[PDB]
Amino acid sequence: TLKYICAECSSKLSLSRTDAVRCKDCGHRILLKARTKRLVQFEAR
Amino acid sequence: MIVPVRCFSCGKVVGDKWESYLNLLQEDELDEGTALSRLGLKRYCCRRMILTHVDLIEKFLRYNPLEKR
Amino acid sequence: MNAPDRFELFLLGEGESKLKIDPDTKAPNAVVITFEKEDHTLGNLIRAELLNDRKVLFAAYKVEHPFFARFKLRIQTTEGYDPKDALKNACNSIINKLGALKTNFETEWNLQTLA
Amino acid sequence: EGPQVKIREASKDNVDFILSNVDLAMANSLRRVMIAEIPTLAIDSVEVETNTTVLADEFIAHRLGLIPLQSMDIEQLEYSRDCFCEDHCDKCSVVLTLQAFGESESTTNVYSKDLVIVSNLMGRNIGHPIIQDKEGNGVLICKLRKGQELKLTCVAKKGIAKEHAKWGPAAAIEFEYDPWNKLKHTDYWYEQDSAKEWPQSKNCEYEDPPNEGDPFDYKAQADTFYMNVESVGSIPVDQVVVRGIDTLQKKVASILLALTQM
Ligand SMILES: [Zn+2]
Ligand SMILES: [Zn+2]
Ligand SMILES: [Zn+2]
Repeated sequence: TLKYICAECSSKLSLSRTDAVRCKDCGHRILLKARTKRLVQFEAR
Repeated sequence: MIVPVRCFSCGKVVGDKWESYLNLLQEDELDEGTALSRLGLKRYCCRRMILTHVDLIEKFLRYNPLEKR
Repeated sequence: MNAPDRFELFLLGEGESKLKIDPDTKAPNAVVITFEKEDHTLGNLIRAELLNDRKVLFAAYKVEHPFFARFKLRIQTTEGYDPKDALKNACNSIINKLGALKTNFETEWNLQTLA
Repeated sequence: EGPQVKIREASKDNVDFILSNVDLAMANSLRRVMIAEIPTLAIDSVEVETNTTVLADEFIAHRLGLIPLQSMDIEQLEYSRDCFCEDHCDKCSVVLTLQAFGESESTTNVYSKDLVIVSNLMGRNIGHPIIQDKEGNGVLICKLRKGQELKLTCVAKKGIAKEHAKWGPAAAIEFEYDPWNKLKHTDYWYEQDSAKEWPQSKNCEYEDPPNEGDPFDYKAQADTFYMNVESVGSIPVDQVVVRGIDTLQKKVASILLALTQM
């Protein structure tokens, strides 16, 4: 499923729509979505 | 935040002189002017580029990484 | 947002040429040449080399607006002397002087040993 | 015959010389071309694969664009605009890669020596980041706490300082003429005495001081310009001057070609 990261643990999680948004390792309720896999282009100017 | 790569006014590369500057200030106990002169910064544009820099990245490095691998 | 692309300072756009010449009606035997994608670097040099010419009665240039990289150059010569010919002579003189300077600087640099 | 040059000092990055028997317009045009018109290589595009640092992606992209790169053989490279590839190829670009990881408990410094050329340089002498200090580490691109990672790929094209100052190889260019003000091109602001209050330039030793009794010379023109050209490091300073002269000559030749063709 979609990947998230615990705000405290930094552990990686995979959560579905019905999953409660918590960190399995520590129970923190704040999660940050993972970086996109599509390449990002930046002009160096 | 972190030392600029080039002097804003003239464009001299000063991003490779930050560590040498700090080493001169700390290890050799030189005052700022002599260290700046030693590094080759003669125009006061470059001298203000290196002299007035505030290295905030150190503070940023104290917080634990958000995405830790 | 409204900033123009920087390459518009030196790249000719679609449907425009480097030079355009318009006859001038204020004075006889005079032309105004618009240089596109150029600035003071070329205009001042060309104008001065024109003013070194003895058969050029009038030579001036102006950049009407800093926003746009173009400049106008007015040339008026004596009767029987085409201003285009004056421009050609000025350009040829500039090229010859720059070639001589390049040769001299190369020779002077080769004479060095501490570099 | 023509403009005469006599160079006082030569170094790896500075050349101090005198340019005599030349017009003021020609010297100024050469100075401007050296500042703005010389082609050079610099990082133009950045693909960021991973950035867990404390700096923003475009922050690091901007810093990378400002890294000086070897541009000795830049004339053998093409402009990306007039290359027949789709986005970038080997005939018009140099591909570098930065890959740093924070495996040490102390801060790990990401320098410009860590940049690795991945494209095939085809024997050219372009692309290598310029290293100047004695330690061998180039520009300090970034810093990494333990566990932080930075993976990215740079594409470097050739450009000129007009498009962006990151392509400027010239740094500062000292330019002076008539140190004694014999041409009276300036009116010296003063309180009590102009001569005492205005420090003499170092070039005053190379000209005869005025006699203080002679009349003003209204026929003398401006020549004998003292010029000091510095190099960022992308190309040797002598090559900076030579390529500036070549670029100005090319501009004038293009004017002639357009005039003839029309
Ligand atoms: Zn957790
Ligand atoms: Zn500076
Ligand atoms: Zn290509």
